[PDB]
Amino acid sequence: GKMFFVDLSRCTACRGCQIACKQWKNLPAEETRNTGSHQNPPDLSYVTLKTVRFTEKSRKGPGIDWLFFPEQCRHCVEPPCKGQADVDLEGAVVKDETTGAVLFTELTAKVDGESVRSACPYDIPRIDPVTKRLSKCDMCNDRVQNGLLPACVKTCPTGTMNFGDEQEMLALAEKRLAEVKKTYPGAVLGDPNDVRVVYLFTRDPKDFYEHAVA
Amino acid sequence: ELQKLQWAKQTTSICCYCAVGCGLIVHTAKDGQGRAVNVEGDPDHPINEGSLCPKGASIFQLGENDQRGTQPLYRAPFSDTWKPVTWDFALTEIAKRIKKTRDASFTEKNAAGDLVNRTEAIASFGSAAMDNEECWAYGNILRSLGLVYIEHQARIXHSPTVPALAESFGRGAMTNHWNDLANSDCILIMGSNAAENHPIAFKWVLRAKDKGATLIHVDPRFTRTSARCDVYAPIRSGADIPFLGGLIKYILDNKLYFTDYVREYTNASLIVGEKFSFKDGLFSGYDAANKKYDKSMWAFELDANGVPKRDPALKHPRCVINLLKKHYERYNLDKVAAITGTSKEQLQQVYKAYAATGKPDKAGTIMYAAGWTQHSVGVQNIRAMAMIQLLLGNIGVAGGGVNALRGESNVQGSTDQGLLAHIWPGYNPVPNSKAATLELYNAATPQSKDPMSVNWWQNRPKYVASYLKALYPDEEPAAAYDYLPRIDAGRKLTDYFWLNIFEKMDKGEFKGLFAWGMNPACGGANANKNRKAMGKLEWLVNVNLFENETSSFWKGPGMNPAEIGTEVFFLPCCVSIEKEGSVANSGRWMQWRYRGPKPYAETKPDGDIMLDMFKKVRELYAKEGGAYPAPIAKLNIADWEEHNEFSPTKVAKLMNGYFLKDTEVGGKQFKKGQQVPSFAFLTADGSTCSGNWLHAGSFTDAGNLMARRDKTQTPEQARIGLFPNWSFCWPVNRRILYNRASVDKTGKPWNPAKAVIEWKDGKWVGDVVDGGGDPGTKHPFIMQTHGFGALYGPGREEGPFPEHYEPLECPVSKNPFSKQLHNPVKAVCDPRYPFIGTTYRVTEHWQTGLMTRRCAWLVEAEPQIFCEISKELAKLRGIGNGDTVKVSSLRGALEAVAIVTERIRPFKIEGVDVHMVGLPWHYGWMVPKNGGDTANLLTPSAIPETKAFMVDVRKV
Ligand SMILES: Nc1nc2c(c(=O)[nH]1)N[C@H]1C(S)=C(S)[C@@H](COP(=O)(O)OP(=O)(O)OC[C@H]3O[C@@H](n4cnc5c(=O)[nH]c(N)nc54)[C@H](O)[C@@H]3O)O[C@H]1N2
Ligand SMILES: Nc1nc2c(c(=O)[nH]1)N[C@H]1C(S)=C(S)[C@@H](COP(=O)(O)OP(=O)(O)OC[C@H]3O[C@@H](n4cnc5c(=O)[nH]c(N)nc54)[C@H](O)[C@@H]3O)O[C@H]1N2
Ligand code: SF4
Ligand code: SF4
Ligand code: SF4
Ligand code: SF4
Ligand SMILES: [Cl-]
Ligand SMILES: [Cl-]
Ligand SMILES: [S]
Ligand SMILES: [W+6]
Repeated sequence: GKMFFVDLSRCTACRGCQIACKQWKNLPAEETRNTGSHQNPPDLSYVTLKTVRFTEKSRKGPGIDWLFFPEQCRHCVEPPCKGQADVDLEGAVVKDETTGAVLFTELTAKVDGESVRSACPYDIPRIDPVTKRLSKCDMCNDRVQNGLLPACVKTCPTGTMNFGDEQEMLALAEKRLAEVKKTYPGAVLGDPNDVRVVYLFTRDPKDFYEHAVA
Repeated sequence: ELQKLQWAKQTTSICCYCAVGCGLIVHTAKDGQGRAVNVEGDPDHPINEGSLCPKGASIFQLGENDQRGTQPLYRAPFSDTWKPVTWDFALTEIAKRIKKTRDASFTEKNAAGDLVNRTEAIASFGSAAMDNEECWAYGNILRSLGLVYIEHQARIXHSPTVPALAESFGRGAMTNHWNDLANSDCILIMGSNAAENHPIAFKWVLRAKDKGATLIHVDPRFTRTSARCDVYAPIRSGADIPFLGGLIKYILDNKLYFTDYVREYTNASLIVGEKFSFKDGLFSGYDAANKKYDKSMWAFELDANGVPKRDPALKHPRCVINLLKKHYERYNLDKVAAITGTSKEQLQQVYKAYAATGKPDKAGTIMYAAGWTQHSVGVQNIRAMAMIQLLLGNIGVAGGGVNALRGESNVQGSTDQGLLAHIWPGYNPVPNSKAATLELYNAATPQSKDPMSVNWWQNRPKYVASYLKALYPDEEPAAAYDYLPRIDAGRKLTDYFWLNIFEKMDKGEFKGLFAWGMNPACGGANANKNRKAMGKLEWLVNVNLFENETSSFWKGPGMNPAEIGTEVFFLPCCVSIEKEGSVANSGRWMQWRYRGPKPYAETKPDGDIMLDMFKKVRELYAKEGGAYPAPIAKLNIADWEEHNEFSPTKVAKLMNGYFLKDTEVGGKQFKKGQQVPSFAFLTADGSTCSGNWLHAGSFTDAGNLMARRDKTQTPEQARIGLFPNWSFCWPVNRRILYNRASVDKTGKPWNPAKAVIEWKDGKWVGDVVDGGGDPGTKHPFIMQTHGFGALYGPGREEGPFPEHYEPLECPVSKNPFSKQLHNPVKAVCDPRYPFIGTTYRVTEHWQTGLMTRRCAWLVEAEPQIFCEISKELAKLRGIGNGDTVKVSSLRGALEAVAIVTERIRPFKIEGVDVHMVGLPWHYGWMVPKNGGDTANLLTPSAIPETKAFMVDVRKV
């Protein structure tokens, strides 16, 4: 019954959310190098549930369109990753009836993780090269059940990150798409009837990232 | 229940990074008895509302960090390793080196035979990162030992702001506060990258846009800030005064000024003396010999009372407004567009968007920091913006102000405690050698014969006396005045500041340096000169969280420990969440934070380190005697400690101050020992003490107002976000400074939907009124001698009006506004170095990176030093995105990853393309691996020139 509404017309790429994901779960940092981008880590991994993707797009006149994409599992209303794993060992991937969270369990070490990733139209699942566990955003289902905002949402200072009941979050996305279209005429909602993380893009979702939308 | 937090005590804290002052919640193991288990944002905090940028968000990893110092370390002369040692060893041995150097070097009288009672063989750096009580105690310790070379961050950050805004409005501080940004109708961010460098500010800037504001970024680079602004406008480095000059001409030409505001509240109507002139780039009173001006030549024509003359009709051609109209007529769009490299169309759009706030019921604000303060312009640059804000009636109003964004969490407070060489706490000047008595000191304060000019600084004698009583409660103030050291009257005031301390150090004219919560081996410009220069110290005290490029300069790049004879003590201080006290944010909000965990290992609060160190100096003097001991013996440290440790609470109460006796003041009776309720009840006669008159009203009999966490608001308060019951700001909880200017002469707001104050049933309602008195009875700028917002500023070295003098020496050969190219009050420009280097910040790192280079999540995001270049300079030098590059200059060279980006574009200067290359100064050699060294290997030390310096860039 819960939805994130992520208004990318408000993102400063401050990367609060990225750090706050790790601090809450006490995840480790990757070995990183600068390869000619601010972006880092360069991709999701077993230890990185969220990264902010930076894309520079040319525009006529001064400046650029600098597209910011803080990427996480979309918590699909119809989880393709479950469907894929449920026919190898049922229970490795679960849906919380309460929140709508899609959660990967310890039993994902006993499936074709690799083929659970392929089923994911958003290329989200990541594999531990040791335990063969699958990791991804778990919606801070911990905190939500206790009636806390997820860490990435409470930390965001711009109004980009928003969370709550589907009805209220859909209503808000609807209303906010209308106001944002005044500044960014080509603004669209990502897969807004399929997912529980509804991104507002300022333009073609595919400019933000190859797998932004299904 | 969340298992992570279930058995942890929860306390509130305040971010230990930038001056937004974000609220934290800390969770400490064993209900207080263990380590911190969690740090995230405080959801009830009215500034951040629970949100944190990645610096605040990662504070858990800063605190619970296994790379942190555990115990003092000792480095022996010519040694090549540390030896771990006791507190008692390092402190007693330190107390010795202090007494040795002092007794040896202490001077009772200068060459001229004037009493000075000081030592010039010890200098101190730091710090804007200690608590306010630690800053205030630190300062008073350094001054009892007779130091004059006392400095911190503030001098490079915002030393142009304090005089520019003090000249303009009568105070140096940010005029409004962070929440008030949401009330603006137009937001101009110029010389600031606030979305990266004050990230939670963008909560309020974007709420301003939600309510119909235009957001404007004027920057030579396209940033994370630019991406969320309505207007991005590029400006070549140092062309800001031409830009603000055009805007001033645009506002006058188009009659967009707020006429009544200008007539009544600015000096628009004052008549300037006939001695005032400007021609071909030089004001009158110029002396070409000394490259200096005779400011007397600029004075106002006075009436026979001593009061400057006024033509309220604004007709007299020597009216300020008429002289201003005349001065800025040379700043037309063609000249301005040519030099800024901003199109005429874009200048017109920005000018129209911003001058529209000239409307009484519209407010525009400027946000700036180091893009302005670290250029040569700087002061005249900030003066221009202040003058625009007075023309538009933007000062004193909700959504208006000059929002000078302070840097470090307590740089406002460290400045307020006088951790610069020219000021005591409360901005009372350090007496010079000619100020031979307290009476003389007090005689220097200018007076006004205008019955409508409040002229508040005339109360200075009460503040200075109350101060001397706080340090020396058993001495008469006039006697206490001889204990504290004085600077030479005959001497350039800058000869005591940061840049000169490094010059003096490199000529070995210092024995001892305190590097207290600063990392100069990375922070100071021309790092290679400084790293060498620090070798010529006899001893070094570094107080920090982690071992660093300063503590360990002696084993740095191309340094041989054996050669290097400097004795180094390394004292590990605790993190913000491990101690109690207050930090003062940019908004002047003085906010109380609490201990979460106990100090890691054997680390101590700075308050315990420096107090104990001084106790070891005191008893060393008491057993051995030595140079003029009274100032050290007599100092009242009893009031600073409780249960054998530094007491934040006690120190705070002394800073507020209390009655030393039964006293009647302002027709109230007060009992001995009662806390002073406000600076309005301080006395010059020794009835009262107060370590800082600004703090008077902060910790009253009512309690510690800095620790309030009350969101109660009247409709009018809540409409503009004053939050008067959340914590306390100086002076006396006046959230928006100069708010008397926000109302007409009947006491009605210019913009009733956003009133700051309003006159209702014989009283001011809303904010605390900035100066008592009925509507229309007082000039609104009460710290000003004359009472007015100054368009014309006859106390400024470069002239009473900002004028464009080219900051960029090398690539610019002619001035479109005069025949004075450069500033009439030495850069080689070697052609081997054809590009303009600039240094600046990213969201993820902090200052030299001493702190953030030790947090794995911050290195993860930003692991290495990078060099940002245009596609044009990439194509020209044959550099690919991600290639390793060598950036070099006369001062040094380094390696960096190329970020080729359209976010940089070449400047168009005098027919030719000039390429600008950008570096972060977040990197140093200690940590992490492959991270890189400071960008300050490249910068010169000629407040230094870090935003424009000549480099070459080559592929490796
Ligand atoms: N993340 C982070 N935040 C910080 C800090 C930090 O180290 N890291 N440090 C804090 C401190 S101590 C301070 S003083 C502040 C400083 O905060 P900022 O002033 O934002 O600091 P910078 O990023 O150095 O410079 C700001 C902008 O000025 C631009 N600029 C350069 N030259 C010019 C010029 O001639 N004109 C104009 N108009 N713009 C110019 C640069 O391109 C840059 O985008 O930030 C504080 N906050
Ligand atoms: N090239 C270039 N150089 C610059 C700048 C630039 O933009 N470009 N910026 C300039 C400016 S604006 C400034 S302010 C200076 C700042 O330069 P510095 O202040 O010299 O830099 P840091 O040491 O990183 O500043 C924060 C320090 O506070 C320490 N600290 C944190 N908490 C505590 C505490 O409780 N106690 C103590 N004792 N220390 C603590 C941290 O460990 C860290 O060392 O650098 C200047 N240098
Ligand atoms: S909802 Fe929780 S797990 Fe998912 S990205 Fe945000 S902080 Fe990480
Ligand atoms: S985004 Fe992918 S991993 Fe996440 S719920 Fe959807 S299919 Fe599953
Ligand atoms: S915390 Fe918010 S504003 Fe910052 S990068 Fe994440 S989503 Fe964007
Ligand atoms: S660094 Fe500044 S903006 Fe970021 S959390 Fe700390 S106070 Fe807030
Ligand atoms: Cl000064
Ligand atoms: Cl508001
Ligand atoms: S600062
Ligand atoms: W600074």
